[PDB]
Order: sequence, then C-alpha cells, then structure tokens
Amino acid sequence: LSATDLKIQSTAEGIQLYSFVTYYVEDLKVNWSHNGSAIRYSDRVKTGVTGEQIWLQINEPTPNDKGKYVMELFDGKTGHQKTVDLSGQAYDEAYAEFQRLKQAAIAEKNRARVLGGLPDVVTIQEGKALNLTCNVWGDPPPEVSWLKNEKALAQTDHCNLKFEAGRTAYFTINGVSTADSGKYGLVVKNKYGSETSDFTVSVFIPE
Amino acid sequence: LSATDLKIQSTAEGIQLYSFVTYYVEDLKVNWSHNGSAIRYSDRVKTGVTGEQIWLQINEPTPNDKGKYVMELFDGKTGHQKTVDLSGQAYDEAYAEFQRLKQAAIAEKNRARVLGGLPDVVTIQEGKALNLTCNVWGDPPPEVSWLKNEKALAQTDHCNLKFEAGRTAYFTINGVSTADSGKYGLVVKNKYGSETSDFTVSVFIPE
Repeated sequence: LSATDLKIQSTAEGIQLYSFVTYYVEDLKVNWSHNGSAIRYSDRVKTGVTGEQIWLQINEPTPNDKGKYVMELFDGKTGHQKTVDLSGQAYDEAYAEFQRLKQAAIAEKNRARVLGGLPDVVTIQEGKALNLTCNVWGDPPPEVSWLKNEKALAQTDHCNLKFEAGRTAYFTINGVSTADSGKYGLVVKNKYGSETSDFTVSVFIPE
Repeated sequence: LSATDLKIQSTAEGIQLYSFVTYYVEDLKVNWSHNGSAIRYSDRVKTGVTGEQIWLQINEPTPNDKGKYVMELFDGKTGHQKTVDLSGQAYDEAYAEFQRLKQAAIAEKNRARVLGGLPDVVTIQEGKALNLTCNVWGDPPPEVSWLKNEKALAQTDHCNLKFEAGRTAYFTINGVSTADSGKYGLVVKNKYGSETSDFTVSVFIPE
C-alpha cells in the first residue's frame, strides 16, 4: 500500500482533492473527514474512486468548506491516512483558479454554434422554390452572415435571408435558377467564438 | 361561304353558341338575334370572333334566355344565316352541365396546392440535423400528411412534423441516420382537391 500526498485541484465546477493509490488494490474502503467530522454528501459535495485515483469534489466552495481534510484508507491488512489543509494560500489560489475556470466554461458553453439544419447538398429542379433553415446558438446572441463562393452574400427578394430570435437563420430562394446553383455558407459569430455550415445547391433543368 | 350548324356548349361561366365559318371573315358583319329581335349585349351576354369561330356567350343563363337564336353573316347585300333552338332538353342539359363545370372551376381555383420549398433530393452526412419546409395553400386552408416510402409517417421527437397557420409544413430530423434515408412525400388536401410533393433523403457515413 501507498498513496500519494493529497493534491488540491481547481476545476470549472469547484475544488477537488485527490490522491493516487500505488499499484492496484481491489477493495479499498475509503472514509473522508472535514475538520474531524464525517462529510455529509450531496450533489454539491461528492466523493469517488476512478481506478486508483481517490477523490473528493467540492462544488461551488465557500469559506465554510475550508479546513482539514483527512482521507482514510483500508485494504484489509493495513491502514493509511493522508491529510491536507484547505486553508490560507492553498485555498486563496484554488478559489481564485476555480473562478477563472468557471468563467472559461461559460465561454465554451456560450460560444456561437451551428446546431444543425443544413444538408451538405440539395438537388432541385430549375424553377422550384427552396427553403433552408439553420438552428444556431449563442449567448450573447450571435451575428449571422452568408456566403456564396466564399464571398459575402446580400439578401434580395429572390434569394432571401432572415435571422430570428438569435436562433434561426432562413435561406429562401423563390424559384431556383441555374444561376442560383453554387457553394453557399452560413457563418455565426459572437464574442466567444464562431462556426460555419456549408452547403451546395445544384440544379437540373426540366423538359 | 359555308358555316357549321350552330352548336350549344356549356362552360364554367354559362352557355355558349358558336359556328365555324369553313371559309373566312375579313370585313364581314355578324349580327345575332334572339326570337327575331336584336341582342342586347352586356357583361353577361357577349359576342366575339376567334379565327373562324363565331360565338355568342350567355353567362349565368336562366330560362329567360331560352329561344330561337339566329347568327347572321352579312357580306354586302347577301346574308348567310344559321339558327338554333335553345329550349327544352337542349337547354336543360346545357344548364346542368354549366352548373357542374361552374363548380369544377371553384375547385380548380381553391384546391389545396404546394407552393414550393422542398428540394427534389438532399444529401447529408449521417448524424447532422435536417430542416425542410414546404409552403402550401388552399381555400379552405388544407390539412397535410407525410409519407415515407409510400407509407403514412407519424411525427416523433426524432422525425418531427409540424404544420402552422394552415400554410407552412415543417419536417425536421434530429440527427439523420441511414435508417432515415428514403423517398418521402408531403400530401396536402382540402375539400376541393390535393397535391403531393416528393423528396429523397440520402445519407453518407462520415469517417
């Protein structure tokens, strides 16, 4: 038996402590205490083992969560305990690092994204009308622009482009001509990022 | 100068009488009479010439329109005339048919139809979402149903079908699988008639 000294790790969700067990054990009984007391567990405070990584997740920590953490292990023959002080500098840095990681995750969750809707290729009979729709996402709401052959595309009454509720981009051609065939793109953009969706419109001429 | 016997023809608007002059009318006069009296013309009772067809149109006819019709073709001091008796069984039949044709024109005008929107075929990468939209019209507003490989299709959370304001049909696949590929159809219908719009969904599997 052996366990590495307890580590403090900031995540996007809070602070976790963990220790890695040495060279495999197949029923380590684990008990964690906080300032000498057993930890009541919740969706907020949880513990687990992932292989030989024994851990404790303290979501959204407060000064309330500061203090002495003891991890107690038992493999059947021998006991072992590891300790860490979630206090002072250790907590100041970890709390500060948490907050930055929390803010980064907000960026990743809220960056502008194409959710779906546009097919890669549509084939259509010349003269028929075409309605395409792309669901997008962004917080703050994104900007959308459209491309044809990689250059900016303006809305006309013929090839009409609409964007509603910061969520839905419409592409409508009122009677597709061969001139309307080509490689189109939608781009959505906000402050956290940017995504594109491409589609080809091809046309066949009827009798 | 030869003309065909006057025939009676029912139309969606009324009853027409017409002859064909087997020869030709240049500076040639034409007078119509009803019971030996000259015809009062209006927007209800019209006369015209279309090539060799010399016609009288009686819109919205009643039994008061019954009687002997003469068509006089006049070239100088010479007349060639034709007579037809619009009465009894000849009238009754022409009227009944006129009513039936008038009702067909209501159906033709107001029947449910596809305005456009759907492409003939889409190609999409497996796993990507797809939005398709069809604009429909009828008076009264129609109802719609969908087919897949010529069988009734039911809206699920995965293959979602909505129909809004009696005029816009939405088809949405939340992550197109190869099992979702096939020949689909939108069927639009009201009391006056119906239309189908066909589209094929094809899929390729990505790396």
